[PDB]
Amino acid sequence: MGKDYIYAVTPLLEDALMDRDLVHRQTASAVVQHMSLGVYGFGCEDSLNHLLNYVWPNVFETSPHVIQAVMGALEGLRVAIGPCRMLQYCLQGLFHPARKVRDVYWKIYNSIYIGSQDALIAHYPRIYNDDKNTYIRYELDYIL
Amino acid sequence: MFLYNLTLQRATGISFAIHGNFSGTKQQEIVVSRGKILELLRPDPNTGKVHTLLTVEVFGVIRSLMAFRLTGGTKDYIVVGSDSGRIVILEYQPSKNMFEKIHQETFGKSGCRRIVPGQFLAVDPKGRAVMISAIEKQKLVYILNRDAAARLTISSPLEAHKANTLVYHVVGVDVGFENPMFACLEMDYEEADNDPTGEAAANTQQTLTFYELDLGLNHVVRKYSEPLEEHGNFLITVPGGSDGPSGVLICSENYITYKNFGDQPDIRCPIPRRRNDLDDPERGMIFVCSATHKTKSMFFFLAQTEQGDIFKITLETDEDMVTEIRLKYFDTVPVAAAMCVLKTGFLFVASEFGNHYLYQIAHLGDDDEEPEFSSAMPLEEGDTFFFQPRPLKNLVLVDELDSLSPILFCQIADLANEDTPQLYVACGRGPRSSLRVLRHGVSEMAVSELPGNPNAVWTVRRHIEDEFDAYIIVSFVNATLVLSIGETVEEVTDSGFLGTTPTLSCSLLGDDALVQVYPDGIRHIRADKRVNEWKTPGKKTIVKCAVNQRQVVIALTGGELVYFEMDPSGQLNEYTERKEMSADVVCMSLANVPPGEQRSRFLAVGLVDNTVRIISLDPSDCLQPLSMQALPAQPESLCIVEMFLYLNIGLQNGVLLRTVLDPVTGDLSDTRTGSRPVKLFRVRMQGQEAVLAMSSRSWLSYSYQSRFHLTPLSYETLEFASGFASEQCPEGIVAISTNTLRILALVFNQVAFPLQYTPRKFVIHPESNNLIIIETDHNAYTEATKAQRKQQMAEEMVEAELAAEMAAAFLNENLPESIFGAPKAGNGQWASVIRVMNPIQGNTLDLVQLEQNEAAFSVAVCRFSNTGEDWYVLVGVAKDLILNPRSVAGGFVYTYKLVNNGEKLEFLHKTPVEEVPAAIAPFQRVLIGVGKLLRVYDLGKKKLLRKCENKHIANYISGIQTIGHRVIVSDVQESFIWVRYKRNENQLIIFADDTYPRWVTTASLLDYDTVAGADKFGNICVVRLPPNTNDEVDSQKAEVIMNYHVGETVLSLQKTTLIPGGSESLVYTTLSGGIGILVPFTSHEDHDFFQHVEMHLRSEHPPLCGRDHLSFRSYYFPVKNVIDGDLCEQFNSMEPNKQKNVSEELDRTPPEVSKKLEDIRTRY
Amino acid sequence: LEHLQSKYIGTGHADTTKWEWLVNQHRDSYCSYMGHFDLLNYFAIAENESKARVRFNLMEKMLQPCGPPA
Amino acid sequence: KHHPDLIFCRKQAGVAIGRLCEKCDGKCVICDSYVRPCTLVRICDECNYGSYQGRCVICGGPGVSDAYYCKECTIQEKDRDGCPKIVNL
Amino acid sequence: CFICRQSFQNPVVTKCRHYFCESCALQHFRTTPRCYVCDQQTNGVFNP
Ligand SMILES: [Zn+2]
Ligand SMILES: [Zn+2]
Ligand SMILES: [Zn+2]
Repeated sequence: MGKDYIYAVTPLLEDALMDRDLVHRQTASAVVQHMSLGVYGFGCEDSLNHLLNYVWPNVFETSPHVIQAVMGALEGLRVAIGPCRMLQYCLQGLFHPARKVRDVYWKIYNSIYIGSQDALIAHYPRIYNDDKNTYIRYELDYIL
Repeated sequence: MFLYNLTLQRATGISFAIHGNFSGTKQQEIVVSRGKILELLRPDPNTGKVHTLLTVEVFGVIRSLMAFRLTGGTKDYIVVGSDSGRIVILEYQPSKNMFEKIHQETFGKSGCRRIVPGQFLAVDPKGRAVMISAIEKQKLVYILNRDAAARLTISSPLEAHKANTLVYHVVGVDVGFENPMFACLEMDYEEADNDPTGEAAANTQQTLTFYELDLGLNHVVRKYSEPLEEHGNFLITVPGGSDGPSGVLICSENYITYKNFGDQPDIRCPIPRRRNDLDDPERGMIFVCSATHKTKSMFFFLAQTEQGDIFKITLETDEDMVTEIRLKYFDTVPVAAAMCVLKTGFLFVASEFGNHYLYQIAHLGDDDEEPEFSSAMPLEEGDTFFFQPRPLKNLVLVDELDSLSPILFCQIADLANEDTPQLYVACGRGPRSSLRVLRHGVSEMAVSELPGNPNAVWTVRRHIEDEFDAYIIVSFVNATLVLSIGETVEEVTDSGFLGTTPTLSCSLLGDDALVQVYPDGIRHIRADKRVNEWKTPGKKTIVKCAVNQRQVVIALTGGELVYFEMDPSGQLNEYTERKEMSADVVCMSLANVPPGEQRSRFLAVGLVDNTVRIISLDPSDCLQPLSMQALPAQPESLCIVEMFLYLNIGLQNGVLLRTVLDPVTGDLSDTRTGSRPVKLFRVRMQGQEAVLAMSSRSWLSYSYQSRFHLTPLSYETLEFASGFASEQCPEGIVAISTNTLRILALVFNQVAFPLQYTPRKFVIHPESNNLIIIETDHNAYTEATKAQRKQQMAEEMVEAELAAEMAAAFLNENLPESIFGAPKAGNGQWASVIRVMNPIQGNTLDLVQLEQNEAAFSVAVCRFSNTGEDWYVLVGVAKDLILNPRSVAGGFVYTYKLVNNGEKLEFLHKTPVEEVPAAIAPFQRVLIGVGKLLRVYDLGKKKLLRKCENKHIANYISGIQTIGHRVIVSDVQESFIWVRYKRNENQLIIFADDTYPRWVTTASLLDYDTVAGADKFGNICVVRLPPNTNDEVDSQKAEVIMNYHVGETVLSLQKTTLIPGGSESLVYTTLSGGIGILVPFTSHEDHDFFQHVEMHLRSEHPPLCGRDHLSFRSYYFPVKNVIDGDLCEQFNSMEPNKQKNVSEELDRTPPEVSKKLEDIRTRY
Repeated sequence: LEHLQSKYIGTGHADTTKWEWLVNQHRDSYCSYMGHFDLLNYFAIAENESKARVRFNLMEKMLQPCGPPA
Repeated sequence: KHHPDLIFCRKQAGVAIGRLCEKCDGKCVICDSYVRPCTLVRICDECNYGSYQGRCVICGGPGVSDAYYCKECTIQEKDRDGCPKIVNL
Repeated sequence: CFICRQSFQNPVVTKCRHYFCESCALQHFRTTPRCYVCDQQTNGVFNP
């Protein structure tokens, strides 16, 4: 029943996520998680993606409570919006040069792949064949 | 937008099927999963036709289907392995005619994951345990035990997961009364991943691993592990115990090896090849479809060859080792993905393309004209017994269930003259291909009309002992016609009643003498030319005719009723007591009296003074009006029938009053239905009695379970309504119009005209108004290529004798595609044919042939851009095209003049290109997209005049839609990219891009900024561009307005009304044989009521597969403003307590919800 | 974390190779094409091949995804 | 309301039914909420068998009521993750 | 028939939630398309 009020609470959560204190970001991450799990399957993915545009910069936090809230918000956003946008967010950082940044991105991608192992095949990026092995599948190019 | 998508044409392509005693009785039950819905059929083998007993939609993707029976149980429970992680074992209830889930045990996550079990399912042969294994590195087996109430008590499964161990196939072996065991075709993958040189991948081979389920020890251990040289593409189990040895048989390319549990003879029998086959020998023959049939004493197997012929192999076990397997081709059948050999003369083979075949196996399997190859018969390891293609001798085909899967293209239009528009879908694979035109009428599959312009149509049967109407008298004022109920209704004079006078009615009231009410009176007429006629009451003719079993009441003007009772000699005797009603009775009917009474209990006649009088037809209460029914207006008809009995008087206006027909006067209730007078009479429909009121709409008050309800029907325009029964259907509704009779089944008839090759796209010419279809069966030999290969084989085997005669017979008369399959091979070769089918009939009025390596993909027949108004068609064909992997030469676009006003495919010239120009549409010039390069090239007769081409696309453009100054192209990565079609400015700039990656294979623009896409994972996504977007800009995305999953790979979509009138929705045809219309809901309150009903039904009725409806409808991407009509249809099919609970949750009535669903269905 | 979470299909780590991730993606794509009836019908009835022949070709292509490792 | 320790079993679930004590009654076994108890709790193995018959799938008191998953954990279907009985390691 | 203050025989309620006699409801549906209670869109339905 929250879909009438998602657009009302969107700028409040947007102002809360930009706060200096980690408590506001953690509790707003819990807000995004419960709001994403609440009205899943109702077409409110634009405001959820807009909130994810503020949540996903906060993945570099080191405190355990706020990073647990960030992981729960990422799980709720991957349930609600879909694994395609999470794969789009993680594809440019899974092969990051930094060890810690690519480790955190690999943790998020491993959680997304545990949750969405079946649906990630159709949302896999279109990469051509290289010198190591063939990559472009010809079964998807078949038309009947 | 709020779209309530509903599927009209269901997918019928059965991907898998099982059979057994799943019906709980001696009747054989076969359950076939036709996609998202599984249908269980128990057809009669004496009739031979296949009829589906029930069908249930589970809303999921089934990866493995199996059935199993317990120890001594007469019912075979079905264990379904779906995409959800809950394995469901269900028992079919024949009393409810549906499957009830006995148990549902959760195993893992939903979807078709790699480590998720459910890809392979098997059961123990002794009914001890059921094993579910994944595609890789996961397996489990739960022990199934009988409870105290003979219930399937499930158990916790034991873990059988090994690191990097893929499974090809698995089957539970027959261990008898001992501990059960299951064999699997394991393949190691750790050494192939570890070794980078690829030597371990070549060194790897399939191994038969038989693991014994130690039920006493409560553990699972691998008993035997035998490495096999041949890779196992299939696996079957021989019937152990009294039907033969306990072992397995692994099939490969012309090598079937049988091994038992221990030391057995590895009889590597070669496959019996065809006698001088036209197919290439490089393609190996393997048992794709295997069916082991065990008799009371012996057992046998049925296998599918490379040509598709069903071969029967006997089991010469001889109690020691696998010695012989007499592999003889039993019959020639079509291309079947799976075949099942049932008992009692039944053999079902599910065709992957075309009609599945349900044959009657009358013989014992030895009635085959083909040669026999035995496993004990030695050979030189180069050939077997040449099994020539024999006819259907051992098993005769008795049912051909037509299936549209696979589907290629479709187009629906009201070009033909019919009650409904014609949807012509060009589809098929190889030479097994056709264009099926489907049209509806209600179900008017057979059209029968009464002769002339009759006043009434009454069944005057020869006798009451005869079940069929021997003489359906269609009687007019001038003459009459006799038409039998055999779906051959024509004028004849075999009635014998001599109906030259104007007969009001003629019905078989007596045992052999039909009572006919006419201007002469009441005449008892037998089957011969004898009619004893008694006069009507008074000098006026009888207008109202209450007809019953023994007593018939003829009411003339003034309400004077004369009662004709059934005499002991069979004639009709007039009663000595008569009385007049209040006014002149218009029409009448009599209630169905019981067999103990010698007369009618209550015969009701409706006068013109807004009243109906019901009187007892017995001699003790003769001429005494008992029940008075108060009509609202002046009654034009009356009808007394069962549901005790009730009499309804219908008026000339829209008001009919029904009261209780009894010895006392009952309460009269008035109800409304077409500005026509009433002609209500008793009829039978859907197992219920009804009175059909004559109006503009098909209104029939049906009294089902003592509840008279009148609702409109979806028939054609008519002025009267009645019942009908003939050879086509047992009980239907006949809507009688001006010299027409609409038939309502209380479906759409499809006729398939065959084509040359497998179709690719259908194009209708503008000048011709005829479909210039292109058939391109790729990765197969062309007809000229097969003729050249047959000539080369005849030249090679001409030098020998009988080999030259065999080569000439194989070249002249090869294996046909209708019986034994057309022998075709190759990869770059393709059968191409351009055929012109007229709008009147689907026969080919023209034929254009291409090269043997070319496949025609682009089909567009319109006027030429470079030339004038001449309809020059540019058809694109890719030459030497191989699907897997990418290997093509180039695409040639041929321009054709389309002579004889488009009825002749006269090719003018052609022009080649390196890329594939499969997209060619008119754009101000014409937009032709070859590869990633789309050019606005004028349609020249010799060659196109390309002006500007841009190659900024990702991979290609599989489909381009345009409405003016803009072209939206569907790429491999992006679902829709819109480029501003500035043909005057000669500049190509991409106006709009997309962010959601989808391999869109369809296009249907609902608006200028709206683009539809059908992804490769079967997702329908309608995306609109953002408002206030600049046309001369770039780097702008389009938001997805709606996204849904249809459960099948959607092929095409067109934003046009698929029904006459109603709602102009969008119709999408899928590749699995499904067609669905996405009706946009323009009412917010109706959309909210549908959403509340869907939210109630998602919790009240769970799916059979165990997956959620929202999870199944949003598998690829999340759903957005999409409502599925399958749950709305299944809500009306629920139980009455569940419907009452859903109506209480929705704060309405269940009949009101059913009426709202019927209005949503009739909105179209 | 969990041991079975790292041992799950499609899992990885911070030092996961690109060829190993591509091979896992190709194996998951082959398993999804084998599991789905509509995807196998779309990739099978386009060519002139049987359904079980396409399943055997996909089973060979699953091992072929581990064909050239590095 | 959670702790970083106390991994549960990560075992394959069976036919045994979970059981909750009154001190932590009504809580979700995963996310510790109190909203919409939808799916029953399966406790896999010898967590039920033996001396731990009818005990708590949380702290360890004598269980009185059936444990449940909430609807929010079954939105992503975390109930198939395995046995939720706490093993103190 | 609540306007003429007469007797009612075979009572029935129309689509505008007005209960009256069957002959009176038939005459009201034939004479006018809408009900005379509150001008609702009953569409002249003479049903029980
Ligand atoms: Zn507790
Ligand atoms: Zn929870
Ligand atoms: Zn446990």
